[PDB]
Amino acid sequence: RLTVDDFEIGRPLGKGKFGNVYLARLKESHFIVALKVLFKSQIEKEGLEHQLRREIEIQAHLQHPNILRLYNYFHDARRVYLILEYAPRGELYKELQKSDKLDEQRTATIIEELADALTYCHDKKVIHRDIKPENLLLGFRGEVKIADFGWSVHTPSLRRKTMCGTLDYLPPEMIEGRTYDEKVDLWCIGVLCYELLVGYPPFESASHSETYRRILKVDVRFPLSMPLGARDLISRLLRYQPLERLPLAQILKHPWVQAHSRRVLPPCA
Amino acid sequence: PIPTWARGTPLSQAIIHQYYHPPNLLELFGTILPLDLEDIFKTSSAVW
Ligand SMILES: Cc1cc(Nc2cc(N3CCN(C)CC3)nc(Sc3ccc(NC(=O)C4CC4)cc3)n2)[nH]n1
Repeated sequence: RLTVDDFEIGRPLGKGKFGNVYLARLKESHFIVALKVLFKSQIEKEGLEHQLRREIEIQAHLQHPNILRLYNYFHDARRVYLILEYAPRGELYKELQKSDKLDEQRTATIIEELADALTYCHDKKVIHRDIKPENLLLGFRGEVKIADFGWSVHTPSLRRKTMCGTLDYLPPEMIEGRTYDEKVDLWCIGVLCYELLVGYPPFESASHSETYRRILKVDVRFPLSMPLGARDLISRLLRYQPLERLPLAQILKHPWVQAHSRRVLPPCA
Repeated sequence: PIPTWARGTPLSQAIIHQYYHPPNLLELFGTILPLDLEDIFKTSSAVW
């Protein structure tokens, strides 16, 4: 049914940084959305035809309050249009840049929310493979929205080999070229938790090469001011051996997460 | 020139409204149809 003409454009979002993304709303109902416009020529020129399909199928299959919703897509002769959830508080990375770091309560809340979303993802055999601050948007009450699915994969077998993600967040088993499973996501939750509380990622260095070596050695250095409960959580997630890592169900029950999380569920009905 | 609905207090109020009065998304947006790459342009990962 839906086409470009069923929407009124409000304003551009992100100043080109994220492509052609607009605040918009349905003309009839005034329901507010982010409309993302892709030029087919540009998709073909970058040979991203198959990545587009993948991203849409995965996003279509995921309905969770902490996962940015894809309502639908459509296309004309010249363009592909994604109808995405509008996240009105914007980018966590911006929020993080105000204070360069987050308090225990805001961090704990994000951790609980990611462990919940990723429980839902893994139960559907989706591995994200690129959890990090810059992939997260913020809802009306500050609730995390996993917003980028560029490296995501639907794998019933939970067996993959491809190098994916972002240097400071790469898990050791990927760097080692091993077969890996859903536990790559647990590693990234640990890196994220560290970065939100400290202001920088735990394996950061002047070169790609030195970062790789820090990761393989699990060279985590906690500042003295790091709260004790967060230190515990992070050390239990940043494990060399994937199966030794704290599982999502134990993340949710971790005393530090329990104590400091103030997670709210979006209304319904 | 940014439409009046898309900034200031009118956007805030509409955001508040939408958040606490969620609509029926199905009847608003319909089913998501399988992506046909041939029409758009010209493994285990599809077994859900
Ligand atoms: C897709 C999306 C984006 C949003 N919301 C926003 C909101 C936002 N704001 C700017 C800052 N004010 C204070 C709040 C609103 N700035 C951006 S700038 C921006 C634009 C796009 C993306 N991400 C993507 O387009 C990826 C997911 C496909 C991230 C940030 N995006 N809701 N849904």
